[PDB]
Amino acid sequence: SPPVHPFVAPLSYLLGTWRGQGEGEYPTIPSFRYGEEIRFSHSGKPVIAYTQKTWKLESGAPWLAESGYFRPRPDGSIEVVIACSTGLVEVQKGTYNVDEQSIKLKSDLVGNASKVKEISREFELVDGKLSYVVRLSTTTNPLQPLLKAILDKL
Amino acid sequence: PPVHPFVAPLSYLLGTWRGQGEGEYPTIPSFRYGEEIRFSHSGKPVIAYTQKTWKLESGAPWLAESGYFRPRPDGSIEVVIACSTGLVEVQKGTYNVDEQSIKLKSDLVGNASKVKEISREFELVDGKLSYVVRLSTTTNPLQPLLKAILDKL
Repeated sequence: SPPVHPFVAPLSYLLGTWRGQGEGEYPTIPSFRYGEEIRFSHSGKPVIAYTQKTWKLESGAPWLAESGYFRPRPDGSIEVVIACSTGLVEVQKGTYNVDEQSIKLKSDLVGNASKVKEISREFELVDGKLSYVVRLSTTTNPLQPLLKAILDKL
Repeated sequence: PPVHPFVAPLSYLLGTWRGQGEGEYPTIPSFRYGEEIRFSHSGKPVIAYTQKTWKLESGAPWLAESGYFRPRPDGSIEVVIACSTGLVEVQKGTYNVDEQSIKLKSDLVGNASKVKEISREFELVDGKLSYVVRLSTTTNPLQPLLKAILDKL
């Protein structure tokens, strides 16, 4: 109930809880589905808190989780910092587009994962639903899609 | 779910802690803050950590951080933290069941060009959670920055 800070207001469409499912595929793995829930919340500051958890679609058993903070600026730039339950950290930097309701991020740092070279994350509201693509590049492989999901707002 | 065996030795952390701290550093004039930390789990060998601080006078939200504690049965532990200020940390160290303590030093501080290292040491004293955070910057040696004491709710 504190007001959305003017710096966060252009991203106010994110605030709430989203739940849906994703798909992971990478040249290394065989392809898999997962349930996902993301919550974007705030406390009146110029940051949005992000928390996410995934689960195996059929058993319901908890899978992974991550959490962090989205820091939009009014020039349209944004940095996002994320810690993952696997022990990875990321600093993502990029831009947001108000007209298109999208966010395009590429990793400036991937921490504590030597096999990982870059991670990119793009969000886009499509038909009222929050969608994303995560791309990963490794010491083995080029930057390519890894995870895609579309989630409904609760 | 039940506590994972890797998590069991640190199960004393699980729940919500509330108290206050004080920060001081040769460049910063001394300041106090309120703080609340929540340690939780979902049966995996990982504890989720979320923290917030506020101004004592006004109750105004101040800073927040969140991440994960990953204890292993050799007594090692890795902690990954992302901060509302735009920092990330990978902290590595040990926990000691006897001394009820966790001692961590950063392997990595990300996105903060003048912060060089951060160490975080927790101890349960008399049932309260106490910690010390030490910081080194480009121009100041590693030394204490934050000290806090929290009561379990």
